[PDB]
Parts: sequence; C-alpha cells; structure tokens
Amino acid sequence: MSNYPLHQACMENEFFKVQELLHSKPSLLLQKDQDGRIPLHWSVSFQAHEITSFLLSKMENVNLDDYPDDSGWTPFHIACSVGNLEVVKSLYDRPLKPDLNKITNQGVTCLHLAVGKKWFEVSQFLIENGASVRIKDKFNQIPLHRAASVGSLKLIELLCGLGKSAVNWQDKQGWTPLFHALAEGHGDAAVLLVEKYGAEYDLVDNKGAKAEDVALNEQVKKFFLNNV
Amino acid sequence: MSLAPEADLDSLIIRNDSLSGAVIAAIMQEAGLRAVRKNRYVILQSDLEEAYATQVK
Repeated sequence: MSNYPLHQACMENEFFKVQELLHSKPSLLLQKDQDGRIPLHWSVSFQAHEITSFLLSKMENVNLDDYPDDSGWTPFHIACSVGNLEVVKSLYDRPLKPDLNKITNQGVTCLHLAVGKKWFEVSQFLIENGASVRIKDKFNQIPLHRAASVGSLKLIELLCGLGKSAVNWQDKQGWTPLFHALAEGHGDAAVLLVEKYGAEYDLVDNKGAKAEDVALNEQVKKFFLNNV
Repeated sequence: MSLAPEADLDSLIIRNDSLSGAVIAAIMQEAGLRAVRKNRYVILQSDLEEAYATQVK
C-alpha cells in the first residue's frame, strides 16, 4: 500500500480525482496511512473545503474522535490548529460532535493549538461550546500559558475574562503565564495579568527566579516593575 | 523543507524557553529526516516532538 493516492488527492486538492478514487475503491474513505491519518485528515490540513465537506457526507456516522493520527491529532485537531472557523464549524455541526477537550499524545487541546497561533474566532468559538480553559498538557501548560507566551492581550482578556481562567499555575519549568509573557518580553501583556487579572508575581520557577528575573531584556523588565 | 499547515512549533519552543540556537537547528533538522522516511515532504508534529526528544537534555 506504499502510496495512498486518495490522501494525496486530498493534499493536491484534486476534488474530482478524490471523488473518482472513492468510486473505484470505497474502503479508502476511512483508511489510515503511514501517519495513522485517514483521507479527511489531509483534506482539512490543506483546507480543501469541497473535498472535505464531501468526504464528510460518507462519514456522518463517524465519530471524529475515533480517528486520531499517530500523534493523537484528530481531523478536528488539525482543523483548529490551521485556523479556519468555517472548516471547524463544518466538522462541529454534525450528528456526533467531537469532544472539545480530547487531547493529543502530548495532551494539548484545540484551545491551545488555537490560542497559541492566535485564532481569535476559533479560540472563542470553542470556549463557547465548552472547551475547558484549564487543561494541562504534558508540561502542566494551559492555553493562557500559550496566550501570554505570544502575548495577545486580546486572548489574555478572553481566557482570563469570559473563561474565568486560572492564572497562577506553573508549568514543569515552574513558569506562570506571566514568566512566559516576559521572557518573550510582552510587558503590556505581562502587566495585564498582574494588574487586571490579579496574577501573583513573587513566585519563583524551579531554579529560584521570579517573572522579573526571567524577562527578555532590561528595557522590558523595568517597564514591568515601573508599572505593576 | 516546510512545516505542515497544522504543525505547532510554538509548543516546542515554549516548553523550557531557553534553547541554544544550535539545538533548534538540530531539532529542526532531525524532524526533517523523520519526515523524509515517512516519504513526505511536509513535516508533522510527530516528527518535531520526536526530534525535540533526541536533541535536548
């Protein structure tokens, strides 16, 4: 089986080809390649709307959750990381909807994937249909850790605000969302935590440092204390 | 070569946010070969995590 054309067909977006390959051999619709991925996977990865939508029609009794690739990534996972609200809404509004909290091999939820990349719609959409804003991945990291890391106040005010997110949890390295949003130097972001969403800042990582000590550069640091 | 649209390299950096630019090169490179064997060009998360492992501590 070395080559899996149907999947390929999904990568290259040859809508017909696909519709033509399913015709010849039906057992392909739900076949898993050397990555544990089924067609739908790739048809979502590259955003093949027509192919996708179609592919689904014959997967309407198929639970997305039951199809995670070799990294626990589900066609709804790939969907959320990519950033297309449509494609996601597509995979969501169906008889059997996917678990918004199912994690991947390294335990990250679509909220992380979404937040990390900064997909406000996606992030928000999810939060609205459940999606725990508090799921720790194999690094004791929750979406806010991601949000602060990049530093989007926009998503910081969403997780912490609406999603009443916890803000003082520390990952493995022993870092609160604040350290992150300071090591990458997002002063304004850092302060928003402490200031608007009461984030403690006297804690120390698993080495003895506080958020101030693990800041990007002095320019950053100062702006912090000079405003906390 | 290139990263799969859904790849999540951020996750990889944000873990211990303190990696020498050289490991990044090694991590990134290893993840290239893993993707190579799977006879694919684009890189998946599988490759990266498996690269991060045999490349850090």
